[PDB]
Amino acid sequence: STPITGKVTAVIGAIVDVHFEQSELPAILNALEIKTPQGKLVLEVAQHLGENTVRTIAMDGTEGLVRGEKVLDTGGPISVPVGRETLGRIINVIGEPIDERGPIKSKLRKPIHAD
Amino acid sequence: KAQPTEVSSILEERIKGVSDEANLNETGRVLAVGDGIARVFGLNNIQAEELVEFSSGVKGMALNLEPGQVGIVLFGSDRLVK
Amino acid sequence: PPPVRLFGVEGTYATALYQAAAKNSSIDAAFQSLQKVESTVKKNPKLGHLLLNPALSLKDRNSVIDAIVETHKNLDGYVVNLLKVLSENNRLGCFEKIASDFGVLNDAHNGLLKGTVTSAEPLDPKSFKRIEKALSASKLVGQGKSLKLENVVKPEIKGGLIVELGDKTVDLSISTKIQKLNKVLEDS
Repeated sequence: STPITGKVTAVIGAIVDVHFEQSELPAILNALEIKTPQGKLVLEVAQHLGENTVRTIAMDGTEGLVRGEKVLDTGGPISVPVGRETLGRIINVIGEPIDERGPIKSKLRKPIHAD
Repeated sequence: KAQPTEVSSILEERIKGVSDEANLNETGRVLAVGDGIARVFGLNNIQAEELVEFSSGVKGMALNLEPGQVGIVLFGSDRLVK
Repeated sequence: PPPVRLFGVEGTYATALYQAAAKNSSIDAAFQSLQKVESTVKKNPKLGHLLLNPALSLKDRNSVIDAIVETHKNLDGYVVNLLKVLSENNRLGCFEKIASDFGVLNDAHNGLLKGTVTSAEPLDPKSFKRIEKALSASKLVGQGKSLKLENVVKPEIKGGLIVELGDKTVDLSISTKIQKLNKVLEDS
């Protein structure tokens, strides 16, 4: 299975635009990752602006970004871990524990966009 | 004499998926979607306030007839739209 | 030193194409390439004009540019890159405009000061010819430059004639004079 990369074609404020390639467009509300030198950074597929160009919303500090960085698809939306393993722990928005108690192992990841 | 006809026979068959089953009488391509609205290229013989159906099966309706395109609002989530 | 301005909107492609081409002439050759490519757009009207749509692609637009250069030596010089940029810039639809406008700039370089002799009905050739030479030798044209001339039929006018060129015109027709005939009698 190939992963879908894209280029950071436009950074405006806290809103990032990605030029993808032909018929490689993720559907709306899909998580996208880009590996910063500081960590990883998350986008969410908000607008098909036409012509393989997608407007997305940032999820952390968006400074320092070069245009055209090779962003990476995740396929689906933001999925968080669930289960009783998650209890008593401090989780950020992207499903990562920030309690410094290591990761939360969990048999299920679930998306945050259900009916 | 022959190679312009060759270029024409290629070009009519180069976008044969886009040029045929087409001519936008009752067909259209999703030009750009955002916020539960698909701006759709095509759909020339469409009517005002007409129900439309996507290939994904979620239905919409057309409100803004325009020369360039058609604004269609959606009755479901726009996640099923590409 | 640019030519006669195309004034901003989308003639700027044609403007840059001229003034970057003309730095080394070849604008007759570039001009003939433009005539030939607008011809082969016109000679293949199904999806030559019907494929200047914006909803295609970047890749398929570039491949249509490849079909244009695939047709022998249709493109020549800057005009392919013009199209490379145009294809990428997806301003291909407003390509007809560019053509006609480059024609206007070119025949301005020749100096063909297109005119017009509006009427409500077409006229005999003797009138055409006498008028033709009149303006041609008139101070309007400084000579060294040509002078086309087109009679058109206008029902919205009641007859007579009006001469037009160089945003400079003379109306001695009927409709306007009736108007002036009604205005002067509209006083007490």
